Amino acid sequence: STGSATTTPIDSLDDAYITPVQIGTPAQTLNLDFDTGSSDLWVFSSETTASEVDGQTIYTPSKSTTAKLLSGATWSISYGDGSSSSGDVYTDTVSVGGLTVTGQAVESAKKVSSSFTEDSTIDGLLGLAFSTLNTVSPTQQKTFFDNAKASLDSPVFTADLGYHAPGTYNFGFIDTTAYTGSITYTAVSTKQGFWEWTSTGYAVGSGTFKSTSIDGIADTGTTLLYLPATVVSAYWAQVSGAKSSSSVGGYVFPCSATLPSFTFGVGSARIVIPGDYIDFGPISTGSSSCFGGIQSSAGIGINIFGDVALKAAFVVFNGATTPTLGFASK
Repeated sequence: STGSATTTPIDSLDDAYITPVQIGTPAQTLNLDFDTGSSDLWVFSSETTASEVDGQTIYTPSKSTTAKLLSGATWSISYGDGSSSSGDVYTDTVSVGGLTVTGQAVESAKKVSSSFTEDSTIDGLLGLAFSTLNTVSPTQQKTFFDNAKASLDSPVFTADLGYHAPGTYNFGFIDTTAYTGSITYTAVSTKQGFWEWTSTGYAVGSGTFKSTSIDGIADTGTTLLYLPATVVSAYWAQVSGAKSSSSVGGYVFPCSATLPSFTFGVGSARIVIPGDYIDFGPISTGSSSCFGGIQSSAGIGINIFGDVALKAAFVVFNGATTPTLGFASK
């Protein structure tokens, strides 16, 4: 089998992407944030504290003839931005782009933190990291991809995120019309539960490539590109007036600037992030200070190849017995 679904930016900055997902019988369609950095499929629901729902579409398990309470199971998750959610668990039928999994764990939120409530466009998350990170207790549950894998034509999914435009998540096949050149594959460590890999270096604008190993994760659920302080300083030093602001929480730059590109290495191959992809707009409405799309990882503990990086590429998440990642230009 295969599936193919369009993913759409939630706003004019590409802060995140939503993909429609059918849950239950009859289908209830929710728009979920596909997140290769986590491993829980959780939804706003009829169980979510009413004051914490503000415009999201909810899953109502009592209206699904295929929903079953997973007795005793609870979940609770916290994300790198400090947001969080928790609740109980149902199994139900879940379909993405025509690919159907029966018995998928659908984690129903009883509580969500303020940032989720405040984002009316995201009805939940669909995790695509390794199932060892799933938070369901006392019986850990599998991701949608892990459950679908055996049925897929090939044990892969691909992320083709757009810049200020829709893109595509495909399951079970590699669309050879969706990228240019060849796909360069690179080794993955699953030891931390992430799609963790090592970039071979970077360049800033038209500058020379610096060969240096950068371990990090391919994370569709993180907006920005978080890299070591040395690399980020080298980038922003090429932008007149750019500075790190403790009050804002990162590097800012004059909105009048034209930003240089940023290149990252994948083996001997190179992915170029255009300068425009690094502009996240005014720090507050009407400001002439703009927020940068490349930020230091120094306070995180891991480097994160988030959407800023991934949307410059066609990305293969290869879930073969030994997983690997593939990157192509597009």
